[PDB]
Amino acid sequence: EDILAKLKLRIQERDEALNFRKEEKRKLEQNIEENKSMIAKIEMELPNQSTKYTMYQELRVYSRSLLE
Amino acid sequence: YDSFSMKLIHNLNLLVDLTEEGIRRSNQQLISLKDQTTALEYDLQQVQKSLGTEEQEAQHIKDVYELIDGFSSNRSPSMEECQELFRRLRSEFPHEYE
Repeated sequence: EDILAKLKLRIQERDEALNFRKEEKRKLEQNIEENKSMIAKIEMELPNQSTKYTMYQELRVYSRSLLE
Repeated sequence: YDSFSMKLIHNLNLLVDLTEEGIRRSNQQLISLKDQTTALEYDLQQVQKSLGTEEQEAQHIKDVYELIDGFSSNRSPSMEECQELFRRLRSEFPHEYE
């Protein structure tokens, strides 16, 4: 009864830690999904960046040779 | 010192360097981000492991609190309600019981 009051105190300390770890899990899980999305954008753009670069290498040699 | 203080193709040169630095910086970001992503995933397993054990303990706390609270409720308990309660408390939670 007073034990029950000690138990409510233990519940309160526990509930704050539990809500923190639950939101921390969500924030960590969100950061991982955000990073994977960022990875996917860079990975998807990597051919496009490679495509542009290859054209730029062809453009570099061609435009120099034409002006030469 | 005096003379040097007074003292098309540049854009072609500067643009290929500019684009390649874009590629390399994006590439290094990709490599480092993948490693960091695996580190966060491994850390997430430690969070799940630690919180998972606490969730099990939290259920135990709710059981003793709710059962004694229902027992505290203003109705006369039967004798079997008392015996089953202390059997449950003593057997399931011997450490907390003592």
